[PDB]
Amino acid sequence: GLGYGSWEIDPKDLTFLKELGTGQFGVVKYGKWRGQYDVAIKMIKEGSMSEDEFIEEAKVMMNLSHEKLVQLYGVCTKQRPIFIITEYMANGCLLNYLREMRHRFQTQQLLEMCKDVCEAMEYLESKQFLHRDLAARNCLVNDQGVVKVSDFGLSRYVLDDEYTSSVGSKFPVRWSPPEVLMYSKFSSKSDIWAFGVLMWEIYSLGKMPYERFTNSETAEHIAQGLRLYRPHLASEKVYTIMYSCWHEKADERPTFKILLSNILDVMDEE
Ligand SMILES: O=c1[nH]nc(-c2nc3ccccc3[nH]2)[nH]1
Repeated sequence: GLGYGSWEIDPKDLTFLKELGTGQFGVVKYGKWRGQYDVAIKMIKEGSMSEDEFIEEAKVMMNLSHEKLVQLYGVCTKQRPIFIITEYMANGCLLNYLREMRHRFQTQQLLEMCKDVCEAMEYLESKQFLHRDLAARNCLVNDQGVVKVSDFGLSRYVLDDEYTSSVGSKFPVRWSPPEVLMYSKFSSKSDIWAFGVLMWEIYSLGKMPYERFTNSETAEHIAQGLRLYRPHLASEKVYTIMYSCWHEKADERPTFKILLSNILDVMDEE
């Protein structure tokens, strides 16, 4: 209505119901929009985000609609702090979900999680949109057990230099290819690398990649051509898929379309 662009939500239309957790930018809550529609509401801590740049990008993000991408519904801009309003995912982040051993996952469920993520990423690739921080911690799980990719592209707006510098204490070293660690070369193929690490996280039930190494040791290990190895739950065929994401030469890594084909082949075979 009057006073609001298409990317803007009236915060008065929100009802807050439950605190979900705290992340990069602060508190996240579950609520309803206009009494009826489930939403997640992220309260963006002052000083954490490049807000004007994010708001301009929100206009682009609004148009990224795929069933396996967590939808951005809009932003509450008039105010301190700003809110980001997104699709509600009742079962929380994928990393925590994998780590709950009560689920007693079958490997067919693990492969389906990989396919969910791969479908989202194939869509993003088709739009020439890089995630830039793909990892289990950036995926969410809905009440049907469907995994969706969240926070795509958001790292571009983080003001904490510990996160954004490749030498920073909070940089995603363990999800980064050599050309990122060596020279900050981001590309479709750095998202591919990260996807392989995410498949490893899924098949490892949420272990930390390179869990016995520091970030510095990990960078050395991978720059020297060594890799993660096969999780016990991954078949040879699954391991081949995640390993293909880690070619030293970026141009030899598959696309998300090829990875999706490969995952579907294994689903049919196994
Ligand atoms: O953007 C979104 N949508 N949904 C969440 C969300 N759901 C959760 C459930 C439990 C814990 C933390 C959660 N965060 N974030």
